[PDB]
Amino acid sequence: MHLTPEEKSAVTALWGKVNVDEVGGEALGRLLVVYPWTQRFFESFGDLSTPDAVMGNPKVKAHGKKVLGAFSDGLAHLDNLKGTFATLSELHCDKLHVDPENFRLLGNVLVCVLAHHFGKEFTPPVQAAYQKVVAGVANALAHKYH
Amino acid sequence: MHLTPEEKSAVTALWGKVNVDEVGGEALGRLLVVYPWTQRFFESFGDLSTPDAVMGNPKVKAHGKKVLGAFSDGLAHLDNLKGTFATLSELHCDKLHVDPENFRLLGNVLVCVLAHHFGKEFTPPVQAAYQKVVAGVANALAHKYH
Amino acid sequence: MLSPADKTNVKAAWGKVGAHAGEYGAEALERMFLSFPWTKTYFPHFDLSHGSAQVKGHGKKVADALTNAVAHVDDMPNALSALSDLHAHKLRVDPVNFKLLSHCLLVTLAAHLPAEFTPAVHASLDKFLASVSTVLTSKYR
Amino acid sequence: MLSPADKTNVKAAWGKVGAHAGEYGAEALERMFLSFPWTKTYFPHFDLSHGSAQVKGHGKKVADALTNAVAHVDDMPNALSALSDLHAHKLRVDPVNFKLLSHCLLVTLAAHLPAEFTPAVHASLDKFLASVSTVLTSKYR
Ligand code: HEM
Ligand code: HEM
Ligand code: HEM
Ligand code: HEM
Repeated sequence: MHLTPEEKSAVTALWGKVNVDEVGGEALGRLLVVYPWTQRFFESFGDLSTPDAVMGNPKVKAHGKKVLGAFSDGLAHLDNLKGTFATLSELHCDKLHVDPENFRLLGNVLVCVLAHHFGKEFTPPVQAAYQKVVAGVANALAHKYH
Repeated sequence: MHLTPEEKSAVTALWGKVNVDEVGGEALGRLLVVYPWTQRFFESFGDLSTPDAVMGNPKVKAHGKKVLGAFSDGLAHLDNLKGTFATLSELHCDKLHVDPENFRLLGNVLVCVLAHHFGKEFTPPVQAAYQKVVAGVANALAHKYH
Repeated sequence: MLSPADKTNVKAAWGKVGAHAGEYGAEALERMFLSFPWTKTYFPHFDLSHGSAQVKGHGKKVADALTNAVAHVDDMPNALSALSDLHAHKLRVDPVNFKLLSHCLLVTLAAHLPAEFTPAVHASLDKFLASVSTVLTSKYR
Repeated sequence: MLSPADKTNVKAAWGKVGAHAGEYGAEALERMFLSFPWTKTYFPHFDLSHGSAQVKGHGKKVADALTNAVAHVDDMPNALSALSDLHAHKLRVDPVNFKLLSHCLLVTLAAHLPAEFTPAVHASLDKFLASVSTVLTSKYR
């Protein structure tokens, strides 16, 4: 996408403080709790019946970590998200059949998680920068659908 | 945007049969009837109180014609909608304050109007091509918002 | 909220659809799969090629449900109760897709009812499809 | 539909908001204008710079309305009747923007209620804001 250098440095700085494994597990878990229809892709994962079951489910945590790790790696290529995520885009379409609306939901939950985590440090300008990034990633992941 | 040559020729062929003034008046009128909150920009236009008043309102017809004419001219530059609509994009943001969601609503109403007009000639593949075009135009018009 | 006039408009239009309801249902689906390819992610188990029996069959089911909703327009939540359970707990289609199908249904009706699809009827039908969509997504959470 | 548990969660969270409701309302607005610039098209008559009295004033009004909705969560349509008339017939804000403000309100709450903003409360709050949004857009057509 297009971030101003001050937006880019805002995103970069905050992300250096993120425990990717922890935030990943939290974001995926909250996605499954707040928007329960997203559970549709994960019934191989065990008990998802209550909020506590979802948040404590080890498969959810593991997958959350895998997703946010790939997300992390994309922050290093903000200039070319589409190229970075082309293969994953294809995979999510052809093999996993994930409606790309899910990427948008996850992006918004991730922003809530960052806000919860960082409190007042997650200022309105920083949120704005992260919104552009998550929209960009969702875009990039949806790009090769057909 | 990106149309296959068969999509491009489908769009082009159908459009050669459109009375731009008539379809323009119809599409804008139906926008104002089906989504009445869009009337917010037009209270300078007179009586918009009933469907018949809206569809017969001469200012609505005139504006519809102006809008679809610009749309028409954009069909000639499908390769570079953003460049074609940059000035209008700016105008709609800075001076007219039109929420770009309105462009999407109009695009969908325009597709309904074409379907109503052309009946069975407006096949599923032709609709698909037009959906890409109206999304592209909405995009192009929203591009310079800030 | 459907006004009495909206209900009259929907019954009139759907009345004229009559026996073609199933054929129109299939056409709307095909329009949706071509115009909004992301919707195909919910049908990986179907042959989505043109004229496929699976799509025609599904189109007929969708159409019959809408017929049921028109017949019970004053009591839709009850009439569609089993269908809202099915979409909420089983199918779990993201709510945004309901809009997409609604639009394609509207386009299909427009293409087949030249005389019936007046501005006022268009408005009533869009309202009606939004209400059906709201009921079908009622129990998602 | 808000379950009793959802209502308990919303009352608890909003309770902790208490007296800061107005300040949080303004922050949510500012977040919305920066993250989703298209929403500024509804406020051309405001000074939208940081700390502007107009935004603070408006934030307080938004917050008081939400406070009113929490107090009358069993009877929201009635409680917000004047506000739904106002948005439907006067302001005519496109319904998509309600989502955007709801998200920014959620972010604001998350940033200020570290202990309260559990997964279950998050879910209840999102549901609640969606219900408020539904009521405020009820009379648009
Ligand atoms: C930030 C956005 C996302 C990114 C970066 C991402 C990335 C990934 C990666 C790296 C994998 C592993 C691929 C492999 O094995 O080769 C994966 C798998 C998968 N993802 Fe996504 N993903 C994202 C969002 C989502 C969302 C929102 C959902 C659905 C709610 C989803 C559902 C899945 C599923 C079901 C798999 C398969 C897991 C398995 O085999 O057990 N992903 N994703
Ligand atoms: C296909 C999308 C659209 C295109 C191509 C378009 C194009 C135009 C053009 C050519 C003008 C005249 C500009 C000038 O005077 O220099 C205009 C004006 C205007 N448009 Fe758009 N427009 C579109 C959609 C919309 C929508 C959906 C709305 C709101 C519902 C809207 C609201 C207005 C208004 C209020 C004006 C000012 C009219 C006046 O001064 O009386 N337009 N547009
Ligand atoms: C107007 C709204 C809709 C109506 C009235 C409707 C109605 C139905 C009905 C009657 C069934 C068959 C249930 C049965 O077997 O007993 C069904 C199944 C299904 N629907 Fe919905 N539906 C609607 C919207 C959607 C949308 C938007 C999607 C996805 C884009 C969708 C995806 C499905 C799928 C995947 C099935 C299962 C098909 C199968 O496995 O055979 N539906 N729907
Ligand atoms: C949670 C949803 C919202 C609530 C509870 C809410 C509440 C209110 C209230 C209490 C007022 C003041 C009414 C009065 O003066 O008596 C108002 C005005 C207004 N609202 Fe809404 N609102 C909401 C969403 C929105 C959204 C999403 C937008 C646009 C993005 C918006 C735009 C406006 C505008 C333009 C005014 C007029 C401000 C002025 O001229 O001073 N509202 N709202």
